[PDB]
Amino acid sequence: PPLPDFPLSRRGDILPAEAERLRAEQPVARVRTMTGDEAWLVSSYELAKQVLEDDRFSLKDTANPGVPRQYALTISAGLRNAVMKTLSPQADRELGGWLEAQAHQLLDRLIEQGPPADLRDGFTEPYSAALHCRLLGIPTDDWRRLMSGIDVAFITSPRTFEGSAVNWYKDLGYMVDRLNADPEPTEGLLGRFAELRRSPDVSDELLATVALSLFGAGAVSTSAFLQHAIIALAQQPELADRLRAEPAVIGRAVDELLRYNLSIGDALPRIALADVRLGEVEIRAGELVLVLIEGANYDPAVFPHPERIDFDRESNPHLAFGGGQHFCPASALGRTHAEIALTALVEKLPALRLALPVEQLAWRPGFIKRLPERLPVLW
Amino acid sequence: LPDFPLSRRGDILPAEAERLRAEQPVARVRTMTGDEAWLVSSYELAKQVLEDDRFSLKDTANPGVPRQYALTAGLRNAVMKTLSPQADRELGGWLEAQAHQLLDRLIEQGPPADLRDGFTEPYSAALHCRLLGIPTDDWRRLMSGIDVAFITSPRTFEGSAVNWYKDLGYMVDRLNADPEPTEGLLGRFAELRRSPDVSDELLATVALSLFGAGAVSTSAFLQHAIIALAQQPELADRLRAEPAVIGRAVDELLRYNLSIGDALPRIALADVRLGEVEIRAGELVLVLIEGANYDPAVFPHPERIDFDRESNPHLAFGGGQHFCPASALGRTHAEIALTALVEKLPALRLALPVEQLAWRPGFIKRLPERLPVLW
Ligand code: HEM
Ligand code: HEM
Ligand SMILES: Nc1ncnc2[nH]cnc12
Ligand SMILES: Nc1ncnc2[nH]cnc12
Repeated sequence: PPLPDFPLSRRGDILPAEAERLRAEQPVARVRTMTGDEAWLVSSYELAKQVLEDDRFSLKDTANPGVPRQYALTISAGLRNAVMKTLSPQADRELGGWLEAQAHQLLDRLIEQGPPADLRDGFTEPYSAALHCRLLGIPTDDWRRLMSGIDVAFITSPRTFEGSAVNWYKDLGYMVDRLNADPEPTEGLLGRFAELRRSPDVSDELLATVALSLFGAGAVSTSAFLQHAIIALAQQPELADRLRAEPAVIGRAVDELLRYNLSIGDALPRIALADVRLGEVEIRAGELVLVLIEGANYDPAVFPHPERIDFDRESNPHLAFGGGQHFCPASALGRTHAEIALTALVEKLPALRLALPVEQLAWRPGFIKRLPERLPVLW
Repeated sequence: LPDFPLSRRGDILPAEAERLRAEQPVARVRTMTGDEAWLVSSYELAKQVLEDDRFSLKDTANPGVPRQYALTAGLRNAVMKTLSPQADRELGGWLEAQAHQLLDRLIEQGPPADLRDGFTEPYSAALHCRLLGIPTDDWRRLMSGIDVAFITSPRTFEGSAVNWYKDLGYMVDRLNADPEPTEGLLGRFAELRRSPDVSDELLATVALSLFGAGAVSTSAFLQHAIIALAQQPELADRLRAEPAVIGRAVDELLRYNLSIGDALPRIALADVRLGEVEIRAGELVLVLIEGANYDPAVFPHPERIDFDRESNPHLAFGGGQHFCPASALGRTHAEIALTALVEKLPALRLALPVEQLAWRPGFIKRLPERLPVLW
């Protein structure tokens, strides 16, 4: 038979039809990823939340040689604490007001130049960069170069491409350099890392690998989610009116946008460490399982009228940060990051709308996120 | 009815235009507005429309004529003296300076880099800022308005006018700066209104639509030039071995380039027999440059970049009355860029398979969204 292809659609302003048809007809389906390998696409909420919590489905092993891949790869010590005190909003008391300031300078720059403007280049991208620069404790001077490296880092490619490794070691280098500076870094994950290799009980390259992969994962995540948040806010201006009128609903509203957003454009991958029956399908050890977040978060068995943005849902047990052992360790930084972004957004640009019909946004191909290459708006 | 636009993928000639030219060099097509149009796709018939004044360009912007996409005095002296090769004695060395900083910046950081944001875009803005005598300070804002100005839409869209009047406003400001502008088309403009024998609106209009057309035409072309050099390294080796062949190369590259994503529009004023087709007065005629510049009747083995062609009378700069008044600048801008490129990054190559470059939709030009290269 002909197998379904994965990924589904770079267009992210409606749920792809295919996601719905899969979850309905075959919530576990053998699909053909872009590398040519075959994997199992889990597209319903019950079975998705199962794979994320069942630890016989491993993440680490997706990086092993010769296991099947959805796309080619592009890349222990008590460091955990340094990470987790970096990822608590309660370990940077100043974070919230600073981000509020960041978001307002960016927006005031745009207001002074006047509409239209690209909200990716002029807002989501410098903003997502500034937060992660603070998280690492590096200056926001090279944010364009840094976000540019992300443009290569999270390319999704059928085969391995040179330049992914050159790009890796290029920014690996930049990180190692911020870390070994002559006024040695205090402040930030890097500041926490310097203190760490002075204590008496880990390589600089390993240290930089963490700061990099962290700066990469969160910037690309929060900038993509923020653009999808914004497109929602422009297409459905009633939602902005809701926030201007009722500032307190910002968190629940971000919570729904998280569920509704189509910024994730790969699936969450796992390798089966043992035969498991999942649904009506015997999955064999060593096969690949791809957890399709939008399939789960649009599942009508758990969320009524999933196609409709709704801030007043009784219950919202969505999977936008994943589940299980590998849940996002920055869920709240993400959440905080977006709430402040958007509260500022609706105060400053209350007339916010797209500069042209939605159908004519350019959706980026070949990337880990679905995102519009430019986000032109009016206000 | 066949459909126009042809393809957003600009790394080969769209197989369709080859079928069109071979079978119907003047075929009726369906534009994205849903209007109907005559697509002229062979060299001889393309040249015919471009030199037959009865095929009008101005009347393409007329109300309620058919459209391929939504619309978005003593001045001749000021313009042509700004676009003339021998009118900025230092322009050449300054461009090479720009080219060299931009490339040196990228060598400092290391590969990979994006030659669009990092090279073609600033370079093209730098040239046109100087052309207008304004600082390059806000080139990103300037270039970002190009991103909206030259969108190709089925219907009109609120945001082409706001974007126009936003950037019109910027040019008026530069013009009316209290340290009045000396130098540049703008410095040529202040002088024009202190003469004894034309409004501030129209004056910024000209300066804007010039910065518009030139920066977008030259940045998109340049990136196609680069893609060519990266994919066919032997061509770089040639420009290093024989630097003087840069002129011929920019000419072949111009013939070969696919940056132009629309066709050139005209409105027939009277009925004309063009080819075997009777075009009625008031119908729309779209000249497809890529069809003509790849016509094998005129260019032997058109698919193959050739720096050593005996003759190369291409139409990359148009033809006829409306031939690009800046061909020479264009050529100079491209020659300097590419000389600097093969000397600075001699290993220049794409970071990833060409088939994966993201080609921009819905724009007057075909361009990669990013142009990642290694060296
Ligand atoms: C709104 C933005 C965000 C979204 C939508 C998001 C969502 C996710 C999801 C779904 C995963 C995949 C884990 C899995 O395979 O189950 C993940 C993991 C991860 N992301 Fe996020 N995240 C966001 C914010 C951030 C931020 C701000 C950072 C960086 C500081 C970050 C760091 C990480 C890390 C380190 C992991 C790996 C977790 C593990 O393997 O244990 N992300 N995030
Ligand atoms: C990369 C180089 C360039 C290319 C490929 C190019 C090519 C063309 C083409 C094909 C046309 C259309 C002619 C027609 O409709 O018949 C044109 C005209 C024009 N372009 Fe370019 N050009 C380039 C650079 C420039 C520059 C640097 C400027 C000026 C700043 C410029 C300004 C214009 C103007 C004003 C026209 C209209 C001519 C008229 O209506 O009389 N372009 N160009
Ligand atoms: N590879 C990935 N896929 C989806 N969401 C992510 N968030 C962080 N990394 C991710
Ligand atoms: N609208 C346009 N179409 C094609 N080539 C151009 N060069 C400058 N403007 C152009």
